[PDB]
Amino acid sequence: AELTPEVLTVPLNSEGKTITLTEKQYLEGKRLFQYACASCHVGGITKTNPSLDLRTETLALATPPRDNIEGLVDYMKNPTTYDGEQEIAEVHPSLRSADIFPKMRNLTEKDLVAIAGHILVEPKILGDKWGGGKVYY
Amino acid sequence: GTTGERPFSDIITSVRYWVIHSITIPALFIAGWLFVSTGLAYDVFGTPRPDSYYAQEQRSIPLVTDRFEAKQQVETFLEQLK
Amino acid sequence: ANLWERFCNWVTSTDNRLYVGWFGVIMIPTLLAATICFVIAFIAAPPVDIDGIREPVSGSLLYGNNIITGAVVPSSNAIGLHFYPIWEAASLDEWLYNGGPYQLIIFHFLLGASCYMGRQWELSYRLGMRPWICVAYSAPLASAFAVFLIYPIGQGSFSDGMPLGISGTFNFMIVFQAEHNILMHPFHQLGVAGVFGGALFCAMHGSLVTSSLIRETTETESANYGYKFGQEEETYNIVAAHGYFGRLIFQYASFNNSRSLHFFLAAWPVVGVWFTALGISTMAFNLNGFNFNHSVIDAKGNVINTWADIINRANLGMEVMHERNAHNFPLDLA
Amino acid sequence: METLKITVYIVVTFFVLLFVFGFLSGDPARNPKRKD
Amino acid sequence: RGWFDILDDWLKRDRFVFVGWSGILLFPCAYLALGGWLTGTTFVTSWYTHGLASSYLEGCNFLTVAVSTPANSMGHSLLLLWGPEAQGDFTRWCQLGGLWTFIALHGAFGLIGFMLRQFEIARLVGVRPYNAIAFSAPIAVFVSVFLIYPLGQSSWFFAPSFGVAAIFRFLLFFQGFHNWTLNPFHMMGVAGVLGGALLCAIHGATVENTLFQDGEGASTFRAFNPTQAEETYSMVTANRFWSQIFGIAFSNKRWLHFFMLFVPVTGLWMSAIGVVGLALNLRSYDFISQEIRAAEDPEFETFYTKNLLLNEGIRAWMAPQDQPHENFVFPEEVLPRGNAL
Amino acid sequence: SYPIFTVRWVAVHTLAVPTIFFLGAIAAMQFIQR
Amino acid sequence: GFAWWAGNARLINLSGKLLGAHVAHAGLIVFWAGAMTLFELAHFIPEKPMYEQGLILIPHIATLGWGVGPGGEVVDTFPFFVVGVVHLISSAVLGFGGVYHAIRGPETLEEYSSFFGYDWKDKNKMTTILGFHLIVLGIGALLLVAKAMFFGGLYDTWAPGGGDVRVITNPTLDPRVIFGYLLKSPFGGEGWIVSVNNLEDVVGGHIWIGLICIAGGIWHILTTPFGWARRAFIWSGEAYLSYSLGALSMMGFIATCFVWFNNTVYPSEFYGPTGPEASQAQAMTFLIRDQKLGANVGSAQGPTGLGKYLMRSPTGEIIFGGETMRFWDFRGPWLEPLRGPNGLDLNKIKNDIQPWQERRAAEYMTHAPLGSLNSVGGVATEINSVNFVSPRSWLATSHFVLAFFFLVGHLWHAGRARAAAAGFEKGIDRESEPVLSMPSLD
Ligand code: CLA
Ligand code: CLA
Ligand code: CLA
Ligand code: CLA
Ligand code: HEC
Ligand SMILES: CC1=C(/C=C/C(C)=C/C=C/C(C)=C/C=C/C=C(C)/C=C/C=C(C)/C=C/C2=C(C)CCCC2(C)C)C(C)(C)CCC1
Ligand SMILES: CC1=C(/C=C/C(C)=C/C=C/C(C)=C/C=C/C=C(C)/C=C/C=C(C)/C=C/C2=C(C)CCCC2(C)C)C(C)(C)CCC1
Ligand SMILES: CC1=C(/C=C/C(C)=C/C=C/C(C)=C/C=C/C=C(C)/C=C/C=C(C)/C=C/C2=C(C)CCCC2(C)C)C(C)(C)CCC1
Ligand SMILES: CCCCCCCCCCCCCCCCCC(=O)O
Ligand code: OEX
Ligand SMILES: [Cl-]
Ligand SMILES: [Cl-]
Repeated sequence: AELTPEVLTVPLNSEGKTITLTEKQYLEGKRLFQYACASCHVGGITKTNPSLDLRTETLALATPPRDNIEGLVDYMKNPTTYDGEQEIAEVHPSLRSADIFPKMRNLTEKDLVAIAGHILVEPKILGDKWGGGKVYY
Repeated sequence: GTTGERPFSDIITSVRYWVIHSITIPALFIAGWLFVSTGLAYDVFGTPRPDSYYAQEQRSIPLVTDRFEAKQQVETFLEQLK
Repeated sequence: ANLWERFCNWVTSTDNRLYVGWFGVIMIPTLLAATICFVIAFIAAPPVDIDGIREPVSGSLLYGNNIITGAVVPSSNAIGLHFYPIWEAASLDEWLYNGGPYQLIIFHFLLGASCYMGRQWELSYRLGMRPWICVAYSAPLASAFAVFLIYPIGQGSFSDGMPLGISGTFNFMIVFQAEHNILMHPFHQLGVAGVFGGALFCAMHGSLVTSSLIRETTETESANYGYKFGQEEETYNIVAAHGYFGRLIFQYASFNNSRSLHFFLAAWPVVGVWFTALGISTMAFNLNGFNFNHSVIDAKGNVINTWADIINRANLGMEVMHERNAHNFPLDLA
Repeated sequence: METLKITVYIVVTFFVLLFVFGFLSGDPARNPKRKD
Repeated sequence: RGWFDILDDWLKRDRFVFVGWSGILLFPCAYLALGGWLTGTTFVTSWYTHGLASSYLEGCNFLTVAVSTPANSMGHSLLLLWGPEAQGDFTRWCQLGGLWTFIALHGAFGLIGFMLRQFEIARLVGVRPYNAIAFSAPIAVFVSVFLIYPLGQSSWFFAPSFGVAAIFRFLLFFQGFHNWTLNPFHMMGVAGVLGGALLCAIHGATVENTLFQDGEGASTFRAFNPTQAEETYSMVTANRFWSQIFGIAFSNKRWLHFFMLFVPVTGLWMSAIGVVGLALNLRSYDFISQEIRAAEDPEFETFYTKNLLLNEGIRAWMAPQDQPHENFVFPEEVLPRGNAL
Repeated sequence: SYPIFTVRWVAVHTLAVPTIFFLGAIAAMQFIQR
Repeated sequence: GFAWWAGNARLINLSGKLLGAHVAHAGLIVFWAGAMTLFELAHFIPEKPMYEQGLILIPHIATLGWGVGPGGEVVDTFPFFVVGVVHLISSAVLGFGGVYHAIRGPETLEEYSSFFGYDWKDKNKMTTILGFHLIVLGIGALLLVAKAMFFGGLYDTWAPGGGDVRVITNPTLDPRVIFGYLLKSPFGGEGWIVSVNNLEDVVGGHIWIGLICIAGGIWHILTTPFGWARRAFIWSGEAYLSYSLGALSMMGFIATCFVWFNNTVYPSEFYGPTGPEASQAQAMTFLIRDQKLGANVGSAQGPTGLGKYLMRSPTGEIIFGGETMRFWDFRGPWLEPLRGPNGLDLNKIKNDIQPWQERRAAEYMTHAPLGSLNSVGGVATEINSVNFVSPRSWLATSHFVLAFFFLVGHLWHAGRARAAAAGFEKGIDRESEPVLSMPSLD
């Protein structure tokens, strides 16, 4: 198998438009995920709140839907709770809160797209493993 | 306590020794290298290349499940990627 | 002829059937205390709440154990690394419930064993010997410090130290493998090499010497009677032994110097065991064995499992089951 | 319990002092060759 | 003085590497077993038998490479290259697990050759054959573990695979499935191996610390001559030392050295027997009296009950991946799990 | 005066020759990328 | 009489070459201090916490006040560069003196100068060299005080407002406090000297030890050992080495425990959370998360009948539940705002947990000091992804190993010194075998 453009093609927005990531993007998003996110989100789970994972199906039910590049980019700038009701920048890394989460300081707009794209691609490769936890290791 | 062979420390301090073996040693290293770099090793031994463990939309292991058709089973798996 | 000099002369006397000495002044009492408490606890102690969850574990023969399953159970997780002598309990009933005997035994035993090592130096000095037998014994002793003290220090609790039991020993090593992947730790690997190799070299040396005993007896008597205690001549023929072994491999892979050979016999197991003691002692601080989990992936990013991943599956089954009522939160951080 | 604690403290101190004073009583000299 | 005696002369000549009649069996088979292992760990996969990468070529390192066992579907096939599974196709032979039987069988015959070599050299040199006798313990372990054990089970698949981590996996299998640590034949083996290591360290240390002063130098090694008739260390001082430290001591150098042979060899023979039992799943798994009480009494808990829950974690969590041919599917809700974890 | 080619010589090259060839192959291997 | 592999034993009575060795070796030590710091700085990235980055020297410097500001934010890296450079340069000076004395200088010193020359058996001269070095060391300890009190202060994790550099103006002089640490039990909730939890006590102890070291340095230059001391010890170079090996061993073990438990002089902002700290932090994290969902964390009975979130310690104190019950002796700046007199105060817990404390607990929980030898972070069953091993695990394990081997070295050389001193380190005299002149045991 290989990392074809189909696997690299992910929704850009709710309206249904899509975008095809380069492999360079995917690899760069993976590295930036490790740098900024994996300490809590290794494998697509959430160590500090296991009830919420990064599986595409969970993100699609989030309010603002997050199963797309735009949703995820926005989340990294102004994260909300799953129902959208409250902003949580104060305890979740985001550009809005890079003062207190300094790893977010050096992140450009295209970095966020890479991070977002990796999150959306990875369950297409690993399936159940991504966000499934130790049961699938 | 010797049996009449030339001492090892005699041999590898010798000029004839190194004159022959500065050729033979790199040449083998290089052969070994090319055995892999050409991809021959994969074909000789049947080892999957990184892109041929699975079909694209597939995550089943191509597991041999028969004793006397095992050889055909593997071939059936190999063609399932071409 | 002064009263204190008389005592000092009895303490260090080389004419006592067992040597006492100054290290022994500490060793005799502390080993007696440990031994007596252990024998009584192994037979009759009631169940001990090892993990502090009010889930008492039966370890003694009288409460339904046999020789293989019995243990003196580690002291309660609720105590941690706090000191729990008898006089800190409201009653002996309380001290028994919380695992006090385990603390008494291991602290006396570690002291007494440490003095055992010193006693070995000490009599070597009084007898005009060379000093380093005690250095060989430091390998086992360091190993006992690891599983009884160092590992409990690093994890925060004597409740995770090795039980004084046969099956408790096994529990310890299973749970160690899931929390530390010790098998994949090179210092455990070296200890296996010290211990397999020590047994190998034990057999080698005993068979090579035994192979080259000089005829001194008839077929109808043990050849052992061909050696007499304190004879000055060697009882085997090391040149015959060297001649066999060097042809079995090749000449320069065999010792012809007895002093080097016996030094090698001493060095190999002692050092592999040092490392394995060091292995336990550093996993006490969670510098764990190699982790190759999902290290091989294919061109798409599928995981390609290796035998390390299979190990991990086993390790998971040990992790999720151990101390099954003791975790409320997702990570077993200690 | 305090009686027991007292006793252990006294027993232990006694043995530790034997040990210290024992080794301060010319221990290097208690060997079979050169005593000094 | 015909051809057999001429060949004998030549096989038995004193050269850097002695050959003998035994060398005809030993040297090919040992070379091939070693060769097969290095070849497979460098170039050969386990994708089609195990679903595993297992060579350097594939990404594995020294700890995770292995020549893995054939697939369970091969049964106990000899998996000859010219046999009916591979049909002379070297490539398919490799992918089917052919190198495992290749190594095991040549290894077996190499061990026979090696032990014959100990017999042959001992006879030519005039010693007694106790080193050959001591080597039976390695042979018994190898045959019991690598050949007898899978022969009682369904296939070679369940034999140990030749690799560092694969063997680690073998140890863990035997805990979860066979409860092998509870086996008194394993326990005597452990006592033999540890007893031998102790004997080794304690005997070397003793000799080195009861040396006679036979030279002026601070390196005491020099002060030995291999031809001297005199014992190089005091058996009498050693005996007094140990009698007074430990209560008993050896007094007979011949018994001492025979004991060093006896202990590790006996220990390994004992464990071989236990493994024979495990070929049949004749395990020391349970204590019936404990299970009867524990079933009736939910407050009864021993280290024995605690380890069986560990064994049960191992079986359910490891079997789908470790036995792919069984197509085990365990949904999350069936996996045994403590709280939180 | 020593012979060149011996039994010893054969045993040595029997092991030495594929060792290096195998070392070459494994060295190339560190540059494979998925 | 020594072999190449015991070759340095040849230097025992060559006081000039032995100076070369000691001084050359000091230069390697200064070199490594220098080079490692420059390496750490070349790799350092300030957006990242130090403990995500493999640093062990930079955190020692930061802890002394240099280069950091409020909360441990790195403000200025130039102090780091300076420390490495100066150490580095200084190692060439030590290297030069070192190889000069070992190769070209006078082989022995005692002919060239009665002052620098020494005989190991000169109990007076040995105590004078010891006394000089004590004084040096006393000066060493005062330099720390001087920094704390006159040249900038020290990093105080406990400073209100997140931690900050703070000048120490009332160092603790009370001997009941200073020497009282020396008398606390090493066991749980006591921790002997590892429990020291404020810079006032740290700085006052160094005043004491500075003076005590100068006093004793002075004492030992003016005295010779009394007769009981003369008869208790072996007087030889190898015996002196063995004494110092014992002490370095003991000291290494102490350091191991220091870096594992102490979050005051090993601030967690820099070194990562302690094991107890991280474990406590997880219980905090899920207490916070669950209370936000509506759980009443004080009345929640867990599966064992013990509280799921909160329980009592054996002496009554309200503490976190689950396995971290073992870790209730932990104290840290993010947690103490919740402690009332009876332990964790349930009304503060319901009302006064701050975002910054939620952040800190999550961060410490997810940076617990568990990791693989190839630096995969987390429990041993975790997948690859996070490249992390806590500085505290690196520093604890390394120094436990060195402490261990230095105890073995102490036994080696102490035993050998005793035997050489008595004349049987080379073996038993065949013609005078002590045992053959004793009666038999039976
Ligand atoms: C920190 C490590 C260390 C140090 C400082 C020393 C120091 C010393 N050793 Mg020991 N030794 C060591 C490790 C060390 N050794 C180890 C590991 C071994 C085992 C292999 C030995 C084995 C050993 C033996 C067998 C002997 C010594 C001897 C000596 C002394 C004399 C050396 C001599 O004449 O050589 C001469 C060597 C040279 C002329 C070669 C060049 C060496 C120079 C110094 C290299 C420096 C390079 C450096 C980059 C220069 C920078 C210069 C700049 C700062 C100006 C010297 C004091 C000898 C002794 O005791 O004499 C009585 C001796 O017999 N040593
Ligand atoms: C503790 C280490 C040490 C010791 C004990 C000695 C001892 C000695 N040296 Mg060596 N030496 C050392 C280090 C050491 N040196 C270093 C580091 C270098 C290179 C810089 C040298 C280079 C050297 C040479 C080139 C020669 C000697 C000579 C001598 C002898 C005569 C000393 C004399 O007359 O000066 C009296 C003392 C002084 C002039 C010192 C002045 C005050 C000093 C410089 C300041 C104090 C330093 C301070 C405490 C710490 C450094 C600061 C740093 C922390 C930033 C004496 C045996 C001579 C010899 O063997 O005779 C042929 C000789 O020719 N030495
Ligand atoms: C001897 C007592 C002593 C103690 C307990 C400490 C303790 C401490 N020091 Mg201080 N320090 C000392 C001496 C001491 N230091 C001296 C002499 C100097 C000058 C060389 C310094 C210079 C210094 C600096 C520059 C810094 C510290 C730092 C620290 C702290 C962290 C380092 C650490 O964990 O070391 C743990 C301590 C030890 C391993 C020493 C234990 C010694 C044992 C208890 C006694 C051994 C006795 C010995 C065997 C001799 C016996 C003689 C015999 C006749 C009986 C820690 C609180 C750091 C700090 O405070 O940061 C703010 C720091 O940056 N210290
Ligand atoms: C490196 C540090 C060092 C070293 C190596 C020495 C070495 C020596 N000192 Mg000096 N000393 C030092 C520092 C040092 N001193 C300092 C700083 C002072 C000032 C207080 C002194 C004050 C001093 C005096 C006043 C005397 C010595 C004496 C001696 C000699 C005998 C030592 C002895 O018997 O110890 C062995 C120690 C004992 C037998 C008893 C020690 C009891 C301790 C407190 C028990 C603690 C044990 C416990 C496990 C450790 C944990 C810590 C504990 C306190 C809680 C010896 C040459 C004696 C001598 O001959 O002087 C001429 C003497 O009378 N020293
Ligand atoms: C690195 C920049 C990242 C990225 C891209 C994300 N995270 Fe986190 N995460 C954490 C917690 C506690 C939650 C739940 C918050 C809540 O709802 O209360 C989250 C949630 C997310 C989501 C949404 C998941 C969903 O199903 O909607 C996403 C897309 C996300 N995160 C991305 C905890 C942490 C961390 C602990 C300190 C850190 C670090 C990160 N997250 C980092 C990142
Ligand atoms: C199988 C087979 C066969 C055979 C084969 C063979 C015979 C092979 C061989 C091969 C070989 C023969 C190989 C080898 C290789 C080797 C190697 C690969 C090695 C390596 C090593 C190393 C790596 C080392 C290193 C080191 C270290 C690491 C440390 C210490 C030091 C040293 C240096 C040692 C045939 C043909 C019959 C056919 C069928 C099949
Ligand atoms: C004796 C001896 C020995 C040893 C020796 C020694 C150990 C030495 C030392 C030495 C040393 C110890 C050295 C040092 C050196 C150093 C140097 C020489 C440095 C320099 C520096 C520089 C040049 C700098 C620069 C810089 C800067 C300034 C900035 C930053 C960057 C840089 C880094 C570039 C031996 C064993 C071998 C042998 C025998 C004898
Ligand atoms: C700084 C500081 C501090 C303080 C400290 C101190 C003040 C110290 C002290 C310490 C000390 C003060 C110590 C001591 C020690 C001692 C010892 C270590 C001892 C030794 C001993 C011995 C070794 C002995 C021996 C012997 C015997 C017993 C018998 C006879 C013989 C002999 C001699 C061998 C604190 C913590 C607050 C905080 C932080 C900082
Ligand atoms: C004493 C025992 C020696 C036997 C060694 C085995 C001989 C070497 C075997 C070489 C076999 C290659 C033949 C494979 C091709 C067979 C084609 C087919 O299946 O019909
Ligand atoms: O105690 Mn015995 O065990 Ca070492 O982790 Mn946590 O804690 Mn419990 O859990 Mn897994
Ligand atoms: Cl358990
Ligand atoms: Cl928990």
